[PDB]
Amino acid sequence: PKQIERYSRFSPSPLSIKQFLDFGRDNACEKTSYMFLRKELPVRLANTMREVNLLPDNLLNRPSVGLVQSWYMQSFLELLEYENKSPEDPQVLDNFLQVLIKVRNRHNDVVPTMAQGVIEYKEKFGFDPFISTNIQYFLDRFYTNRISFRMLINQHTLLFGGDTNPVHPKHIGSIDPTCNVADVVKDAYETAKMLCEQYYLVAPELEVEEFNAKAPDKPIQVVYVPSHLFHMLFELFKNSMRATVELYEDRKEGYPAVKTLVTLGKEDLSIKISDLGGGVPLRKIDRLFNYMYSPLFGYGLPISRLYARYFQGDLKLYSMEGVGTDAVIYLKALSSESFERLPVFNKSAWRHYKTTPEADDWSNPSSEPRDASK
Amino acid sequence: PKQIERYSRFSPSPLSIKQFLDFGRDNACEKTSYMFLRKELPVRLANTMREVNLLPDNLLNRPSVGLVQSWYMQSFLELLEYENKSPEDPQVLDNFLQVLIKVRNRHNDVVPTMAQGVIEYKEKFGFDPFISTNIQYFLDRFYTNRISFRMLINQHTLLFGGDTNPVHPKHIGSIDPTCNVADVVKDAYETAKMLCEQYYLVAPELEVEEFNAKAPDKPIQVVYVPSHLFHMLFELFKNSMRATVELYEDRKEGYPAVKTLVTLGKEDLSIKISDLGGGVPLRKIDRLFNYMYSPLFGYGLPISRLYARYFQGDLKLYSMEGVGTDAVIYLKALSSESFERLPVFNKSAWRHYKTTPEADDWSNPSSEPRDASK
Amino acid sequence: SYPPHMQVLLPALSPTMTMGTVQRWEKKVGEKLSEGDLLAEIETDKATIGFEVQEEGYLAKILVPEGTRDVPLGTPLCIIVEKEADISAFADYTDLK
Amino acid sequence: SYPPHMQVLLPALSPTMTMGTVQRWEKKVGEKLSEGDLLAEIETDKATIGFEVQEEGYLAKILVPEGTRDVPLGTPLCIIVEKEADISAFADYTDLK
Ligand SMILES: [K+]
Ligand SMILES: [K+]
Repeated sequence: PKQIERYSRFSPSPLSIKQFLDFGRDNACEKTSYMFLRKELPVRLANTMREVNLLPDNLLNRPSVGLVQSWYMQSFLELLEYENKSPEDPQVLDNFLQVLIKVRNRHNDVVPTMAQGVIEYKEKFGFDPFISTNIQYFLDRFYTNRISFRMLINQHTLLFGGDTNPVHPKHIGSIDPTCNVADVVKDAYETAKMLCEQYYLVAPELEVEEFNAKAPDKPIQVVYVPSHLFHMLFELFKNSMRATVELYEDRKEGYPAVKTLVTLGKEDLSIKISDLGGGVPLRKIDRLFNYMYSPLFGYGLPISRLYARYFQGDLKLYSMEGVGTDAVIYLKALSSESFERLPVFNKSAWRHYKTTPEADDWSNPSSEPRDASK
Repeated sequence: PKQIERYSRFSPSPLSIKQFLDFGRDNACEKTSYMFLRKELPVRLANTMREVNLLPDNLLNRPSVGLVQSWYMQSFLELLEYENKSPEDPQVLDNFLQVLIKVRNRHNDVVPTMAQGVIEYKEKFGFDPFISTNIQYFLDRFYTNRISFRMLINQHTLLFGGDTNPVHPKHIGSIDPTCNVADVVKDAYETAKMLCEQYYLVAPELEVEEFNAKAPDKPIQVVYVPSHLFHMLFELFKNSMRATVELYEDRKEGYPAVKTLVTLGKEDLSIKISDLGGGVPLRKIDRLFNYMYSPLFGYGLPISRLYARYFQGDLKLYSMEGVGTDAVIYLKALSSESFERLPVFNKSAWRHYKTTPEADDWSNPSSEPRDASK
Repeated sequence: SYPPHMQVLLPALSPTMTMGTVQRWEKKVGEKLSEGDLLAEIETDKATIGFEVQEEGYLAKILVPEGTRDVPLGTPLCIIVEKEADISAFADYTDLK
Repeated sequence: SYPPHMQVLLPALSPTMTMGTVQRWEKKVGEKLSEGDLLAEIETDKATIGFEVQEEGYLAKILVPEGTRDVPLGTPLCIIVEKEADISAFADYTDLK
């Protein structure tokens, strides 16, 4: 772990959608990409690994965590072999490509393997206050870095993997320069609908409105990675369909639609999914994104919000208890403003793992407050 | 400041709406109230004063800050005179009542005097990163404690001030046990409308819907302090009317209404104010509550949200850039759950004032990112 | 005799407090104690209060266990020792300048 | 000679970095320096990087001012001193065991 210390001390290089796009469209030079990736991937893994060693020992101990850790170690070492292998040999270029595939595969089960880890740990050591927010901090960071490894590898393999007949030929690697939002909305809806109908024997209708303030009649389009957006929309539709269908399964009313507004402004692309599924009290909202309070692995909402924040977007929920809930995805309108947001290991990060519980800042009532009548 | 150290080390006693109500309705014993308040008010002032001494010296220096500080000192000392004056003498009871009036008056200008302070400081030392969030932290706490002094004093003076013919006789001090929400909504609207019409020569119509999941047809009512709720609604209506009127003043369209949904569930009373005033990009939202980024003193949104959080409620905004904005006030449905939320001075608080800037946790791009085409 | 040691007494944490429940220890025997660390939650009739470490050391022993209600003011609550060597000496239950 | 002192050199803060702009000092001459405090923002072509204090001390002098672009690796950036007495000695521009 001397190599890990050193690489963990390196800072990630966040890339923008613009850069990915400009690189794949205009340039598409494998040398450049390899030289970038042979350094960037170990940097990213080492930053994450350093944080995994800061977990409480009771969590670090779980076989699942250990397995994840050795998978990363194994990837880091395999990548480190290229530090002094020259791009001028095209042979090296080819093997590196194979190594990328090899580590994408090896990392296929990371998300649920980690999930198993923290479940193991909770159902064996219990749910505590400060530790929870600590694991929260860690998982956001860990799953984001993981999304980003996958992004980088996919760009390289799609662009240089030499795929004879590629599924989406207008796409640039995994980036759609003219991603049509309503299409992804409809697709995500149809696939939630299918699962909802399978189990509940019924599902709400979708309604979609657009408002393009940029140019009012014209279909709303974004430069984006469709399957990220797909993923986000799918999770929200699944929730909205389940809430709606559960609320009306005993009512004579007839099921309300699940509505979508898509808007495009000078800087935000916004997508608001609205349902009348009865809503959620405010106190339960923040917990919807807390991994370890979590019919149809409940990491769906927190992960989706990680996809949104990953390119400087965000994902937010607002409910009215008694009526319904709005979920909004915000994306940057401009590819030039859509930078990767990456967890950087440094002293700031270290401090979060070493935070000992502190007195509350703000008052807390007694759980048996004095009876003011007597 | 030995007495201030000691009292600043005391913990506030947060009270609930239930307690205020139960006290005024069922009990209403002046002795009890005086004994409580002679201790609680100095505690609260001392907790705040201790935090004001932790401000940066450049802000501490501003005459306005110094003035606020000596006003507090002067109140603290006046209150401390009652520590050993017995409630059995009704004379003492009367003078204490006069002292409360005296300090409510003295504190009449605190909000804008402090505001002057931080403006003085900004327009003379500039807007910086970490310091800003520090002042933010401080003002939230300071203005909340201030709202709470005022609450406590008002309860005592309204209940024991001996007012022959009180304005609202069904009210218990300042608390309305059957506060009808739509009425406060309509009132707040009418008074924003008047100011908006005065300047813009036009104003949107209000539309109000209710959904009482508790009991569907029945008007929605809450145990609450009407003028807090009034204050919140007024600020939101003012914003919504200004946004709407500004957007349509050059359009042939005809002005959209400002809509209000009021809902009541098992635990939340929610009030959503919606306008089609064109919205606000996400990046500008968090700043709407940052005191020092702030026609028709811009502390209105941050203060309103302080009123909501003061009884365990909250105030949130969600916009769609290009279309409009939703603002939601959440209140607790149950008086038994509506505790004061009070700033406690302790080491946790101290730490916020002594936080030295730290490296960002998460990556930041270059401001001139490498051109990936070249 | 015993090694140099401090006794943590339950203060009145609020002007009217005469007793409190020790609702939760936030430190373990053996653990380092920095000034201002959270030590325990004390519950009264008025509030739930984060009680802070006033002096730095190491937690030597807990004299009052979680859950004990109505603990009066002055009751010793735990023992604090300057050096971790000395924690052992206390599982048995003024050079402290 | 001069009092015992450390020179802070600009590391490669990222594997491909060969130079950077010193975009902002986050410490003042005179100020205490704890390990891990933020020292400066370094800007490259790739990122804006919070550069951290690696060793504790006191900032003695700034050898490179805010705004200096393209500072190469190895360039000394500032001086750190063990004791605050010694800061004075440096406005003039190995017992450090
Ligand atoms: K790092
Ligand atoms: K206090």
